[PDB]
Amino acid sequence: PQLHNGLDFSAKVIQGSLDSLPQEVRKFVEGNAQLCQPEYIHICDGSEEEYGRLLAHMQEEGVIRKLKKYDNCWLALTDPRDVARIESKTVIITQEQRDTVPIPKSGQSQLGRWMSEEDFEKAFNARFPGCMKGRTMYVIPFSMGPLGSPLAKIGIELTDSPYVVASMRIMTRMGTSVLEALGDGEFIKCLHSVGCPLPLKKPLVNNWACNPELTLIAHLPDRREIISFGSGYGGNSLLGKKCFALRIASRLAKEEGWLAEHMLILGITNPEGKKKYLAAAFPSACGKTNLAMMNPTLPGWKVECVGDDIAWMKFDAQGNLRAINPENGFFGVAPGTSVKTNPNAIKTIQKNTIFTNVAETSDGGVYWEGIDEPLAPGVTITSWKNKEWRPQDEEPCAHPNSRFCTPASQCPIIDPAWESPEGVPIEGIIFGGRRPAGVPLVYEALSWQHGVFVGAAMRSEATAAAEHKGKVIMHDPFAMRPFFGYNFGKYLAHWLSMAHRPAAKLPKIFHVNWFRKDKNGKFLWPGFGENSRVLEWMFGRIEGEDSAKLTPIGYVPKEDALNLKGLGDVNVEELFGISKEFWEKEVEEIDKYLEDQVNADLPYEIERELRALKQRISQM
Ligand SMILES: Nc1nc2c(ncn2[C@@H]2O[C@H](COP(=O)(O)OP(=O)(O)O)[C@@H](O)[C@H]2O)c(=O)[nH]1
Ligand SMILES: [Mn+2]
Ligand SMILES: [Mn+2]
Ligand SMILES: [Mn+2]
Repeated sequence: PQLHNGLDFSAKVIQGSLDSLPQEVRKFVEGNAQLCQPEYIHICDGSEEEYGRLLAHMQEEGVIRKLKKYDNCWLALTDPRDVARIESKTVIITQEQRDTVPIPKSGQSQLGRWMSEEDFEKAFNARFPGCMKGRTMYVIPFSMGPLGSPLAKIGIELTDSPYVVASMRIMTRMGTSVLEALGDGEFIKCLHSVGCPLPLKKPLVNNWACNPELTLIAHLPDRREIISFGSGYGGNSLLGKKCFALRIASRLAKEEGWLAEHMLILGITNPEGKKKYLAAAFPSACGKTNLAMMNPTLPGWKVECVGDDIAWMKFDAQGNLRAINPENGFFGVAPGTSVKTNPNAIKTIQKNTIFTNVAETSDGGVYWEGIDEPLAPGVTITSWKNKEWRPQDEEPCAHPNSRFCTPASQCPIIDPAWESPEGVPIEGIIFGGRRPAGVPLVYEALSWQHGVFVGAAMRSEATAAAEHKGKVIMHDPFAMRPFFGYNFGKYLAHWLSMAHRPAAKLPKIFHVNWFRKDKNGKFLWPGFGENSRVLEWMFGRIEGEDSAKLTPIGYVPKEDALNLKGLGDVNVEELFGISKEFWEKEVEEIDKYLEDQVNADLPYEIERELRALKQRISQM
């Protein structure tokens, strides 16, 4: 016991019991309760009633609105400063700096931000003492991946924001059963605070609590802890998504020998009755969600969805590379999602969905740019800035990074094996980014080493996901630039090593580019549902059909290899053109980038592929 009673927080528990919590679980709660000083402690159980009283509270507090037009849908407008995933204030703390990033040969590193325990201890004590003063601390027990699944991991998130608690219920498997499964096992320690203790010294915008000045998202892989402060928007507050399942998981996978990757997983079936699973890694806002729920334009072809952001993969006993979706919902970009682009999306977000920073229509509906849908006469739109918006203004009605949060189970084309703990065998890996010119529509890798190189050499123009602005093409190897959990050189090594495992069935590797333009500035490829035609060519190359043409960068489709029926007017000349003048400069940037950023931790095989390609391009 104790001498007085300053350490027994039982009297503050409004739901739950610290006596029912596992040993090292209760210590984690009480320790931080002492440090953050919350007014109440709410031990979540994930029940439908709990989710009810949670929404009502947020509504009576002025945080979220009800979209009367649809079944149980809610809007939320955030502070205009807390609108995206802050990549500049995301740090990983390890003892030695090399464990996190390779030491640059010259300038600063682009593959992560490292911070010492000394620097972090000072910044921590300047943020968390008393940050939950007057708020409720929610104890979220959640599971990444199916319960009882092998590659499944359990985490405890503490937060003072009911906006996180509700999202986590959509995005993860959160409740009481997750507590009884953990028992005395190991768990990830997640801590989150909006940084607005009461009384409010800073007036809030749109009733959105957040402290932008002090925002910090820190990772301590050595301690299995994630500590986020100030922000409360998606990737910053859903600690089980980017912080856990990608950064922390990547280090665990390296240690244990599996893979945690920023990739979608889709299964595709052909008219003959054969079905194959593919995985695609694209940067943020570049095509993953639209592709994972694609409505294909080719007859007799079916595409089911397993996940659209994170994949955990590992070689099974038979040498098959199996993958699972550790997430439980979809956290996609709203703008551009219309009945014509992503029709499967429209069928899912119509219920139990939490929209954030999208526009509201006066009849209780949602509206965003590119929705391609006429509104009824007399229907008025309120933008995400909570202002009466007309199409005559320049301000877009919905924020570019505005999101929807819908459960995966509601998807009409949900794969009947996405909850399967055994996973799905992966027979192909797809890379690509937003390349406005130069890169052909699709090509195939020449070997496992070349393929790993293709992903190391990914580049794309700056989209609207982090804080990058302008039409600048930057490097994003494996679409994982903002999510590397350890040294990128050893990351590359970890991938090349999969070729050494016994009886391994390595998948093919492809690179696509939907975003090529002409001299005028027009997309040479329709895309979206028409991308099914490039999936048909990949399905055949996996079966081993001779429809490829060797080129200085990889196998490209033969003449008359693509099912282009229904178009014909498409310019194949410029869509597959491979200019020497372009690739001679591309390798020059890829060379300078790898020599400077990866420096001494660059495996030799990747440099061998760089040389091999540099040569084949000069021989033209
Ligand atoms: N031109 C073209 N644009 C696309 C295609 N797929 C998606 N987009 C655009 O890319 C944006 C983001 O797509 P999304 O799938 O949400 O990217 P994600 O961040 O990987 O999930 C959308 O607003 C679309 O307008 C495509 O095949 N072609
Ligand atoms: Mn997505
Ligand atoms: Mn993502
Ligand atoms: Mn090797």
